[PDB]
Amino acid sequence: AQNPNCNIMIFHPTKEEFNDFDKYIAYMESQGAHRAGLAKIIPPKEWKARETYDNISEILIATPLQQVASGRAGVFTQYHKKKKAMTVGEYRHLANSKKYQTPPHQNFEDLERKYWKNRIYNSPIYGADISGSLFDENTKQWNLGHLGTIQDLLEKECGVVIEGVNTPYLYFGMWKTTFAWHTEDMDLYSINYLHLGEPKTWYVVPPEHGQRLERLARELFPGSSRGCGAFLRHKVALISPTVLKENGIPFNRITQEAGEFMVTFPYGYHAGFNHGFNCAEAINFATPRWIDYGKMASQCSCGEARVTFSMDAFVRILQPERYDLWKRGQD
Ligand SMILES: O=C(O)CNC(=O)C(=O)O
Ligand SMILES: [Mg+2]
Ligand code: NI
Ligand SMILES: [Zn+2]
Repeated sequence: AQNPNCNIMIFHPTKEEFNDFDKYIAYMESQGAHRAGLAKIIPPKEWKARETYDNISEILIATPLQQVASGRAGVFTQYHKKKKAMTVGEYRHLANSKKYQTPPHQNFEDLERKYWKNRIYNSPIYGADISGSLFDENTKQWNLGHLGTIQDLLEKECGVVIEGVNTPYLYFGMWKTTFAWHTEDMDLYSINYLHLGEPKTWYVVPPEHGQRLERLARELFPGSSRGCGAFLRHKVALISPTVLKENGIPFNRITQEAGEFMVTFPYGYHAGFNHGFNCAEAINFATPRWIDYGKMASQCSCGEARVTFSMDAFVRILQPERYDLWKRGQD
């Protein structure tokens, strides 16, 4: 069995190996990459996402989210308070202000310590979940706006034609902006490209141990657990690496820098934070190996998780018994 300790693997494809996306994902899995839940891919040195980022400041963040924390430093929830629209140029200036900028630090480890110690005492503003792409249309390799769609994968594997579309999303981050512990909708893959700016630190639980994290989360967030049998789908709970270690939960960590891709694998729980002003782009995708995970994925039916149009068909075809109750949640 490849990668039995479920370590995060880092890949360096050549320009020739960068042509066929599906084939390279299948290669990484042949080496055990999926067992970690997360892999890093460093693009060939010849590749570029686009020529420059000099002209992005007029993108609108229509609903910036202020991430307000509750709890203790290592075990907290966050809620998202909607703020007035601002441009990317306005947001970058805000990120760089004395109130919100990254503090002085020695290295990534010192910054990680400061994040866990101090996150809860601040409310950073995240420009998340913005439909759009920063890949140049002429970039032919690993262009997240040109991937094969999940609807087409389901059709190729299972023969059923379904409605829905699959497009990327932009994330504009600042110091302390946070992504809570989650897997993807329908336990899909995700791919994330850090276009510019400061790094993003990731934490991940191997898929084979995902239920250990769920059981800890039910203990740590007991009212949330009673409210919903899949409350990590709400994407609100944080648990520190210190707490995870104290409770014996297997995980790994890695820092993504500008110019690098990360891939999350089906049912790989992940969480993390931004080091400073940055812009990432991400999209979900599927492979043949996903289908069985999609069939088994938990669902939030309490009504909180409220998700895309395209998830309807996935539930309806892969999870027909759940369909009824899940749609009551969505309506
Ligand atoms: O970058 C973020 O805020 C969150 N991204 C993801 O969870 C992902 O790419 O799967
Ligand atoms: Mg612009
Ligand atoms: Ni994710
Ligand atoms: Zn729920």
